[PDB]
Amino acid sequence: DACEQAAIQCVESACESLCTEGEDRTGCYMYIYSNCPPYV
Repeated sequence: DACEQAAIQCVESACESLCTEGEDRTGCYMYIYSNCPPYV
């Protein structure tokens, strides 16, 4: 879905608009922190 795809592009700002509140949004930030520059 759009949420997952935003996470994989490393665009945190899009987690808010493309992911549901709660777990989905948290999971988008956690992915970014785990796998995107400059976190890696």
